[PDB]
Amino acid sequence: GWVRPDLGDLSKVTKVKTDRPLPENPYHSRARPEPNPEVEGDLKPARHGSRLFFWTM
Amino acid sequence: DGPEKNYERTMAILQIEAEKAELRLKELEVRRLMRARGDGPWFHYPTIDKELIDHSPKATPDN
Ligand SMILES: CCCCCCCCCCCCCCCCCC(=O)OC[C@H](COP(=O)(O)OCCN)OC(=O)CCCCCCCCCCCCCCCCC
Repeated sequence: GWVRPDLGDLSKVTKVKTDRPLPENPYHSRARPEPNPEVEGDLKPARHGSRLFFWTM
Repeated sequence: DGPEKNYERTMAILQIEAEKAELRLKELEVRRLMRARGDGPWFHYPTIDKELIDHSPKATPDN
């Protein structure tokens, strides 16, 4: 009772049920370094302007 | 101008120049720390963007 698969059958992506648990860290990754502390707040005008030498603005 | 106006105008001028002077010193020390530790918005030299990586299953399994 063996039926030959059709053209395109064997290239199908299929789903398979397994009782094996999905690996947790397949790449064996170390812990990622923490991100740089985010800078947040309300953008206020620069205090006393540029403050370049004598400039007052 | 009376002495009182010039006197208190001077205090206003000194406050601004003192505050600016403190900020100038603080910026030099912040710049020193940011450059040495790379943990601030300044001296943040780019690394490769990770959204460029393709995580799709490959032609072979071990990768
Ligand atoms: C350039 C004039 C001096 C000529 C001699 C050359 C001197 C050496 C030049 C090297 C640079 C030194 C300049 C020193 C002043 C710069 C620092 C400064 O002035 O503070 C910032 C200034 C705002 O000045 P502020 O104290 O806030 O006073 C406001 C008054 N309304 O904001 C600024 O920085 C801009 C001010 C630059 C000074 C010239 C502009 C003054 C506005 C007049 C422009 C002309 C308008 C009339 C147009 C006539 C058209 C025919």
